[PDB]
Amino acid sequence: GAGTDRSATQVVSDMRVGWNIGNSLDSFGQSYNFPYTSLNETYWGNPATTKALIDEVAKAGFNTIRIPVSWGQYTSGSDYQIPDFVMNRVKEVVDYCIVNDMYVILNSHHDINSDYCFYVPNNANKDRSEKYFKSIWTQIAKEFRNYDYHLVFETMNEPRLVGHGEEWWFPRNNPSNDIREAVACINDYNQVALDAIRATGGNNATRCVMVPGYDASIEGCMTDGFKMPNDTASGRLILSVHAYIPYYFALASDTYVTRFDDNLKYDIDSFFNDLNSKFLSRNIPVVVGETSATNRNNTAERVKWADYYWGRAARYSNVAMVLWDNNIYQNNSAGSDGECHMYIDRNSLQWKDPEIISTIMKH
Repeated sequence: GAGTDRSATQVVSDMRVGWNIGNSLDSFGQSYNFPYTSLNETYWGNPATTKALIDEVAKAGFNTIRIPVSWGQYTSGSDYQIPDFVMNRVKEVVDYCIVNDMYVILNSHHDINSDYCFYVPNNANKDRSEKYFKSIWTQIAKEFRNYDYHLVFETMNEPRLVGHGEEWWFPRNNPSNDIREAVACINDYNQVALDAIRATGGNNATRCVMVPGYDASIEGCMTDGFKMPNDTASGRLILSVHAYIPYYFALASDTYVTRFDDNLKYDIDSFFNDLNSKFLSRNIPVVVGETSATNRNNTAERVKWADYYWGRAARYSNVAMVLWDNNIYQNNSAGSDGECHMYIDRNSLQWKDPEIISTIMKH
């Protein structure tokens, strides 16, 4: 019963390194089947999360778990009501982590995708989008109102225009009018979500909250139009950013590289220099909620990647990072697939490349 009397800096400072439960509760089905009346946790091929799994992740040295959840697909009625079988399960998984003295980041994940969007960052959809966020966050925050500062809320995942030319990228300094509209909409959606959480009172009056910009990318947050929402609490906001960098080494599936060349350290360096000048040096901590380098059968290179990434992050007390893990390991023989992010095999509970894990824990 420790309450939430800790600043965002004090929380992020005590986070060492995190691990995502990827392709689990974020798994979604098709909108014509809505609302789902049973869990899609195993829909994308992964075993339901066990205490045993979270225990091994803890034992490896992770003290933070990010739990991506796609809520929308289960909701019913005009107030987007979340069914108890969903809330109960989410609480089950949160508690696996909480009882191991771990930090937990709970979010809304694939509530947008190619199939159906529960929110859209444009003016035509502003009304239903804000209604969605207010509704789910009222419910989620009430469920977990009595959790201490270990539980952080992340308002949304990678808000964007789905199926748009600029869904996954735009130049921070030259936003199109569609992107400008999205950026402003996202500012307002973060505000609504934060207001919703705050309004339930109790520990939620002062819980730390993570908020992303467009795509949760460095562009989204660095672009001049991005705004941190207005809080009634002091120093309780954390910037959410996702950074699979360097892109061609870590994520690309077409034109990729397998070597972590010294030239690529510039990508990580500038990434942090940007975060530093705009956020970290202004006492706004940043959580890199997702990062990973896909398995291209290049373990030694991925060690170099991890060593540098975490070594570079280590100098910023108010930075913490979280590995993305989708429980998929095998790449083709070219190593071209950018979606092989297994670190621990969820079926055997064995680590795939312990050299990478050990290298992260050195920092």
